[PDB]
Amino acid sequence: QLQLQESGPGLVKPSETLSLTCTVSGGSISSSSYYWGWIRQPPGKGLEWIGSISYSGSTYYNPSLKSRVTISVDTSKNQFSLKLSSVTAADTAVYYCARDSLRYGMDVWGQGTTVTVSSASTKGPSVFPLAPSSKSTSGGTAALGCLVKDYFPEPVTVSWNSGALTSGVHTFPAVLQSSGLYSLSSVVTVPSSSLGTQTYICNVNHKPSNTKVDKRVEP
Amino acid sequence: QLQLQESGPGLVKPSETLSLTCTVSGGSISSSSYYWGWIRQPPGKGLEWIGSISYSGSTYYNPSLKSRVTISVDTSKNQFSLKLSSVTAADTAVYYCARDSLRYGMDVWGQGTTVTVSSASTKGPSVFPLAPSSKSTSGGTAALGCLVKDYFPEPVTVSWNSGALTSGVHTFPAVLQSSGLYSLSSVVTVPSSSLGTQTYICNVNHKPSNTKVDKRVEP
Amino acid sequence: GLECDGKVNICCKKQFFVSFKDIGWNDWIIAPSGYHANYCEGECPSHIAGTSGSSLSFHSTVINHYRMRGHSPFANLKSCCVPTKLRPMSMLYYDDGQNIIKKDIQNMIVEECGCS
Amino acid sequence: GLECDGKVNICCKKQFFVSFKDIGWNDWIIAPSGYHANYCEGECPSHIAGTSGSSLSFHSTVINHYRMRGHSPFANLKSCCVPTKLRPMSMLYYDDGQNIIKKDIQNMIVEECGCS
Amino acid sequence: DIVMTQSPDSLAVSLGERATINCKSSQSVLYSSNNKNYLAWYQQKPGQPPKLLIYWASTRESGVPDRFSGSGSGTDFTLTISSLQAEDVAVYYCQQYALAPPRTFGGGTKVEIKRTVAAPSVFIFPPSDEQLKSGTASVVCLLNNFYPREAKVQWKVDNALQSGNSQESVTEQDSKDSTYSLSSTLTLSKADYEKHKVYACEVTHQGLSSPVTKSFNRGE
Amino acid sequence: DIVMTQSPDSLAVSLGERATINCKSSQSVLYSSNNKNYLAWYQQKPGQPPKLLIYWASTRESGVPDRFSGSGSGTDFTLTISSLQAEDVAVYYCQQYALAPPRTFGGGTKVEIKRTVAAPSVFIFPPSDEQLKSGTASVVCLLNNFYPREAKVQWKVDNALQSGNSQESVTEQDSKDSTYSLSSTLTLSKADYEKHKVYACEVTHQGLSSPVTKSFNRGE
Amino acid sequence: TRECIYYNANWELERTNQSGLERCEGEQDKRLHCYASWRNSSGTIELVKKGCWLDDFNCYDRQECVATEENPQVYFCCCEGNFCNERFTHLPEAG
Amino acid sequence: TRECIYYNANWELERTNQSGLERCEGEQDKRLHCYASWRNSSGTIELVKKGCWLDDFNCYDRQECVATEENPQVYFCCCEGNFCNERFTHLPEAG
Amino acid sequence: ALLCACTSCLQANYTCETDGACMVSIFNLDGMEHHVRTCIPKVELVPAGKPFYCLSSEDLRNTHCCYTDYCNRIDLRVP
Amino acid sequence: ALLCACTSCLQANYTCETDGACMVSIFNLDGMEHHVRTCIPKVELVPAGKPFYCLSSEDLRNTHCCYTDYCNRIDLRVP
Ligand SMILES: *[C@@H]1O[C@H](CO)[C@@H](O[C@@H]2O[C@H](CO)[C@@H](O[C@H]3O[C@H](CO[C@H]4O[C@H](CO[C@@H]5O[C@H](CO)[C@@H](O)[C@H](O)[C@H]5NC(C)=O)[C@@H](O)[C@H](O)[C@@H]4O)[C@@H](O)[C@H](O[C@H]4O[C@H](CO)[C@@H](O)[C@H](O)[C@@H]4O)[C@@H]3O)[C@H](O)[C@H]2NC(C)=O)[C@H](O)[C@H]1NC(C)=O
Ligand SMILES: *[C@@H]1O[C@H](CO)[C@@H](O[C@@H]2O[C@H](CO)[C@@H](O[C@H]3O[C@H](CO[C@H]4O[C@H](CO[C@@H]5O[C@H](CO)[C@@H](O)[C@H](O)[C@H]5NC(C)=O)[C@@H](O)[C@H](O)[C@@H]4O)[C@@H](O)[C@H](O[C@H]4O[C@H](CO)[C@@H](O)[C@H](O)[C@@H]4O)[C@@H]3O)[C@H](O)[C@H]2NC(C)=O)[C@H](O)[C@H]1NC(C)=O
Ligand SMILES: *[C@@H]1O[C@H](CO)[C@@H](O)[C@H](O)[C@H]1NC(C)=O
Ligand SMILES: *[C@@H]1O[C@H](CO)[C@@H](O)[C@H](O)[C@H]1NC(C)=O
Repeated sequence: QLQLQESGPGLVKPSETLSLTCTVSGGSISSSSYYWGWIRQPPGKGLEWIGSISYSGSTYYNPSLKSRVTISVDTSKNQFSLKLSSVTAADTAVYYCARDSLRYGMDVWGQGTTVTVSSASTKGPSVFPLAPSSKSTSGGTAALGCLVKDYFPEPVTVSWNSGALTSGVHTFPAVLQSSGLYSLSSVVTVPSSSLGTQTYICNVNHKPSNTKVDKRVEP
Repeated sequence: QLQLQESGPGLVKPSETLSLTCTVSGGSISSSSYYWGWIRQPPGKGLEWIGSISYSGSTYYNPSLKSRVTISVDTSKNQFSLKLSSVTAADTAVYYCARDSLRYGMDVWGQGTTVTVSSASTKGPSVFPLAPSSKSTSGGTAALGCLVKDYFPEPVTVSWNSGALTSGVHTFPAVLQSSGLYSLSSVVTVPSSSLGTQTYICNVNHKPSNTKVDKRVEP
Repeated sequence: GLECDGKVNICCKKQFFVSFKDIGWNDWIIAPSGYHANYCEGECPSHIAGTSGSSLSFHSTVINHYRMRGHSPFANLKSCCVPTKLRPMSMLYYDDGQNIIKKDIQNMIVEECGCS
Repeated sequence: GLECDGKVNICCKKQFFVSFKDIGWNDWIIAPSGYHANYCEGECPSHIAGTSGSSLSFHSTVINHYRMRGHSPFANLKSCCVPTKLRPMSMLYYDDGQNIIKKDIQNMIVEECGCS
Repeated sequence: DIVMTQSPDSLAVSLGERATINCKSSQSVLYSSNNKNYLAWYQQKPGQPPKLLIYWASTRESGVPDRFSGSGSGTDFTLTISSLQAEDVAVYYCQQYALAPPRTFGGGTKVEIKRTVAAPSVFIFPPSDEQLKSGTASVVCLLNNFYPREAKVQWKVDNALQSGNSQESVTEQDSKDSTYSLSSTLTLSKADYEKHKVYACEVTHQGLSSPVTKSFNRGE
Repeated sequence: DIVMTQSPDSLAVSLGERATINCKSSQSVLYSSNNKNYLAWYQQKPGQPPKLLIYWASTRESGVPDRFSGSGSGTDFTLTISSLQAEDVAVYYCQQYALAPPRTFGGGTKVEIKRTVAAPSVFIFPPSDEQLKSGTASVVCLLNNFYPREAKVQWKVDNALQSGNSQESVTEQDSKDSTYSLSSTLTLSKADYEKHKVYACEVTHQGLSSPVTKSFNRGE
Repeated sequence: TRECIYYNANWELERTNQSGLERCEGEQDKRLHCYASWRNSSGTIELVKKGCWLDDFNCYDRQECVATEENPQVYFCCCEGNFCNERFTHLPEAG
Repeated sequence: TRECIYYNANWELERTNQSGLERCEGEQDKRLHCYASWRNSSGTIELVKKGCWLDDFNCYDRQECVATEENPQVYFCCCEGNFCNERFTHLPEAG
Repeated sequence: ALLCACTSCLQANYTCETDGACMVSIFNLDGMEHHVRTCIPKVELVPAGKPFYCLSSEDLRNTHCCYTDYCNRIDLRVP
Repeated sequence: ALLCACTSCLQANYTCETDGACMVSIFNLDGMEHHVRTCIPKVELVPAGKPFYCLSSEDLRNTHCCYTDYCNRIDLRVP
């Protein structure tokens, strides 16, 4: 089973250079494919092919970015890297590595890394409980959640009960507060009856600051 | 046995045209050869190739005479003719027809015809006896002959005893007398003893006038 | 020519697959394991030998004409069933330097048969 | 291959001249009277079959390898003595319009023999 | 550089009905291989990368249901969902993987579902004690599962309308019930939060007979 | 136009000795057939056409003796008579029968024999009676078989030298004894012929101890 | 009408191009295939050769390049399809 | 290296040159020859064809083109030599 | 191209297409035997005029080469 | 070119010239038999590396292909 994983900084200063690396599991870079490519997607925009390379180092680039784009290839550690110089705010995007195939298309994709171009520095979030009320309908349904506040850059991933709770979870989009920091909330709908027996925990992950929290929510 | 024979006038007026024809015995003109040629030899001069032709009519000429030379070909009567226009005194020559072969050279030749270019007309000769003297050495040798006088043009052929006498025959060259006519003599050396028994006859042939004589010579 | 069957025993192309293992060529042939070889099997009587499709040479035809009117010495010389068309085949092997070489080899697969 | 002789009875090219008269082709062939045909005669044992000069196909060699180590079913299949090289020959004839035509015809003269 | 153009930009189709998206290329992507049509169609949902749906412009990738069918040739192609289902709400893209390489993508077409009217579930959450300890206060209001997307949230602190202050964020259509959900965060200073007693959240949506208010007093 | 040039113009060689004639062409007459040397050599005697002697510049035509051998290549060739014999006195020519056709001949080289000294046989012949009947008279003198060619004939009518009047003609070298022969015709009017009595012919040649006179008187 | 991926590890010694695309040459009837040959040193993959391969029933109708041979010294696969030698895998014969 | 005389009586129907020279094409080993074919109508000679002929022992070492056949309908000869088909004759086999 | 009756085209419904000639030939071999009808392509019609594959032997072989479509027949004295 | 020992070149004094290889091969056929030495031209040395005409069978066939001149020998335990 082929799996691709991107690795690299989620934050990059302006005018500097961005470097990411795709690691491959399931297969090697020599077998399992010929071309391996990089794709990017700005927030709320379409996909853009960056470039692609082969197990020999045959490099092919997008005409718009041939100036700064540089793809590498490391047959030893099943890797291929991306380096883009003189970064601008337009290079703020989610970056993906994919298997660029001749027959078929982009077969396998990585989960992508959100790269933000800013002068500001990283900040870890503070997790708070959105407790279920004492006034909630005894025979009906009740709601609870997590307010994950003050972080930069993006993203943050919330899960409930370490992935064993998904029916009713709404992890909302983030908002940029007047401070230039993000506030996100994740909530779950659950029956009132289950409140007394079941215990709920929201798992939070802000990777640009190695912030990992598991918060218990209860009245 | 291949045999070639030329036929045509021995006399030609100046500025007119000369026509001769070669007839072939032994073989046809289609078999027995490819090219058949014409050669000419002025008096006391070298040989000159006139032209040659093939059984299809493929004609090839000498560069000096391409202007007036015309060779013909008649597959029916085993003939090939020669026609040369606007004759001059330089065209006075003996004409031969030959088998012009690719391998080998001029294989077979005709006996040639002596063509003279003149304004004068034909004249037949008068044959006279050059009698053997009464004063000739009784036990030795004696001489006799024929004086063939006043003819035009050339040639004349003398034989003795219709070709059965050749040992001692000297047919001399002709001389042009002050009159513009030729005088030739042919003599034979023979023993005195044979005079009383053997009879000698000189055969004379002047073809341009159909003159044929057989003169007996005796004391 | 034609292809063999049960009761069809005249000069024909008979299906066959060889395996190099049987002749010990696996020692130097990396691939293939075996190939579509096919072989020529059958008889060439006077009524089919030297004819169209079941003959190679125009020479076999003149010899068959002698054989037909039983003339010496072709009356006793049987015309053989042999290949008339061949095809090349791909191979991957170790040369006598033990390097790995791939070559496309001619006249290895029998495609049609005929008479001599 | 090789040329035949007395006591030399292995697959060889045997000298022969044909005469069209014997097969009634004089009716339409003006020339030649006959030609240097030659024929292939002999046996192809396992020690000469499929070898250099006495074999056509590289296919005959692999089949000979099976025959050598007596494997099925080539152990019972005799390799035949057949022509390996041919030459063209000149001809003058009457077509079915009775016109006179001359053509140079291929694969008529046996030049070398080999094994199948 | 073979330019790709998609149409339309969005689709709103009732569940069960067919959906159709078109992709037009600036050069025919056929090849003498006879396989021709070097086109691919991908499905991308919010947090995820694009998932390959169809290649060769016609043939499907394993696991993809029959309700998805690719079509077209030369320069014009189409992706057709015979029966739109709730789990199909995504943005679909087309791409040319032609040998000559400016590897170009399409614009993207967002498909949506046309569903029945649904009223929201309204919930209010006072600020955490740890949050109050840090000096700041955030009151949250949640409007769970409603349709259509048009909804209005109003904040009232001791019956005083709060203009400015609040920020809203709405999710996308749920892959199951095809509904939307919204959160509103009203941010306050700790001192201001302690001054007032009643915190209310008033919601206006179609599914509601009249606007709905979820409130609480600071003491419990 | 491949020009041919022969050398020398004449030859005088004692019988038995070798003879050599050379022929040079303005272009090498070789051909990729390997037969090359497209040259021929011919022998022509006075009354006869040329008789083909050698072709391929080397090979002989049937009947031609071994004493004739052709040689050379490229542009220079030679014809060689190993042992000159009496019957070989002729004029020899060379010709190129090269495919490209201005078919050119050589100049010709006359071969002659160097022989021993031979004195002539002198004979005189009065005019015929039929000739006298016609009104003209011709007295003939014959010098048979002598060598070399240098000889002088003098006419004397009643001991009066005749300057003008006479005409001489000499044959070529006899194919047997390699000698020459001469005839002199003294022409007269019938009346003048009848006026005088003694008609004499005086010959001067080397083979004669002193000059020789053959004469006659008109009456018998 | 058939194209494959080319590779030659002995590129320098044979003075040939290391990797690239190869246009095959066959016949009107002749099916064409792509081959791939490599080494497996207990996980590590070392390439050997890739390119065109002639009509072979062993490659008939096989969309993917899979090595059916178990624990060989030189792993090999062939397949019938344009650029099907783009990638390879190993999976022995079930037997 | 071998040249012959060419002739085709059916020159018009076959749209070929009537007569001429022909350069033969053989092999490094192959001996080449010239052929000639004609008719004899009790003396009258009618040409048929002339040109190149392949290696034939019937033509071996024969400098001249002679028809050995006695009283045939179509007289034929072949010879081994450049332009040896320049002329032909008839002379039956002595027997 | 030209179609003819084919005795060996059992699957193709007894018919073959050739750019050349239709052939039929009856063989009365020493040991009885039978005959065959097939297709001869243009390349195998050598020599140009009377091709080798179209020659009949006085006895024991009767061959016919035609050029119109489906022209393979028999000429035995029908019972 | 390369000269080798030729067993079939009786007239040529037992020698052949080839642009390829010298070959010697001993065959112990089921029924005894013997061996042969000959010349193999460059064109018949297929495949490029281990040619077919140079392969020895474990038993019953011993072949040797050399490239130096006159290199055909025997390796029996000499009596
Ligand atoms: C180069 O080197 C070697 C060749 O020698 C190759 O290495 C192999 O690569 C495989 C990937 O292609 C790799 O993956 C295998 O395991 C996974 C997951 O398997 C799970 O179980 C194993 C162990 O338990 C096995 O379970 C099966 C029952 O299903 C049982 O029959 C076995 O005996 C058990 N073996 C042992 C030991 O206990 C766990 O370790 C693992 O973590 C998983 O839970 C499979 O997905 C792979 O594919 C297929 O295999 C399973 C069976 O395992 C089948 O049921 C499926 O059909 C499945 O698709 C695969 O089996 C191997 O570890 C590895 N094997 C070896 C021998 O090295 C490499 O691929 C070569 N590369 C090239 C390019 O040539
Ligand atoms: C086309 O048509 C025909 C083919 O049918 C060919 O015509 C032939 O052409 C010949 C020339 O090549 C031609 O010449 C023959 O005779 C001469 C001279 O012969 C002398 O004798 C004959 C008659 O007496 C014969 O004598 C011999 C004894 O020597 C005897 O055996 C015969 O039975 C006698 N025949 C008769 C009848 O009595 C006289 O008529 C003549 O006048 C001569 O004195 C020869 O030179 C020819 O060549 C060879 O022949 C002699 C024998 O005759 C040999 O001894 C020599 O070796 C000599 O070289 C030839 O024999 C023929 O008349 C004529 N023949 C026929 C049958 O038509 C013509 O060639 C064909 N052309 C082509 C291109 O195909
Ligand atoms: C190899 O290189 C040459 C020169 O650059 C090129 O013409 C040829 O097409 C290349 N072939 C492959 C298979 O890469
Ligand atoms: C035939 O005619 C053509 C055109 O004139 C010429 O090129 C060719 O060489 C001729 N061939 C012969 C054999 O005459």
